[PDB]
Amino acid sequence: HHWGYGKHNGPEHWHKDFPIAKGERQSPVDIDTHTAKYDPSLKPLSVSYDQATSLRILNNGHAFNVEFDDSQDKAVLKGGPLDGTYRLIQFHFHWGSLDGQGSEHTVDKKKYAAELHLVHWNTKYGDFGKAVQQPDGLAVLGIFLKVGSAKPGLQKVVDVLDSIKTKGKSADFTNFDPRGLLPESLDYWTYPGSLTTPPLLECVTWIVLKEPISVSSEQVLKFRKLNFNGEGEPEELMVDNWRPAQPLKNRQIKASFK
Ligand SMILES: Cc1cccc(C(=O)[SeH])c1
Ligand SMILES: Cc1cccc(C(=O)[SeH])c1
Ligand SMILES: [Zn+2]
Repeated sequence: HHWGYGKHNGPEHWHKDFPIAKGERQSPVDIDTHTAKYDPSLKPLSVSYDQATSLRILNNGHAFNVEFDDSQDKAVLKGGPLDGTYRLIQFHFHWGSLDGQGSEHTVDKKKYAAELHLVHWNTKYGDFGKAVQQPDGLAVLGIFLKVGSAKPGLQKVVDVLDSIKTKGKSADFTNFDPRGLLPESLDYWTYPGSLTTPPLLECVTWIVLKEPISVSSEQVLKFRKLNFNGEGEPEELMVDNWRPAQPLKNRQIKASFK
């Protein structure tokens, strides 16, 4: 009876196995754009993905991860609110059954169709497993998806999904360039939070970009053909793999822009 996104194992149940679900810095949150304060002391983000080495795509039963070689400083996130150098390990999405829901963060209560998470770990902690035990261990770059024009740089991801339909399936996924998933502007909001899935560890500096990327209805329809189940198990579409907004508590969301 493992955690998931169903009636019987979804976000309202997670606190029984993961009591930090009711913690002081849980994610996601609603971003109240009028309350977020411009912090003129933040720096421009530095997103340096030129040397990225993608390896593999995995359906883990909750989402799909595009995994990177993080055994060297290749693809790194620095600057903005961050102290030091954060190495890209994987990206994944959260998405809806319908275009009107799917994002985890909201903006003035607006839900986007999906949300991309580019996961990075602080290299001062040596490995990802050590980094998730630290309050500044991860930096996740969150990018909203709206449905309109296709995103050409997403199509290589879309077109491999039929090969990882079910939980535990993986496929080689080399030479994928995550720069093709970024919007034009790196204006962002930032706050201290958590993983949005179990184990819900409070180890994340969130950096949520203001500008969404546009994807086509056909692109997101292909996300929605994935399965939560394993091969040879009843088909359960992988949709609505998002956690709703959690209490902000004693936190401030800072803006990089006026
Ligand atoms: C996950 C999955 C299964 C079967 C077909 C598709 C298409 O892209 Se069409 C995707
Ligand atoms: C379980 C886990 C590990 C690393 C990152 C996440 C998210 O971005 Se949500 C979740
Ligand atoms: Zn995520």
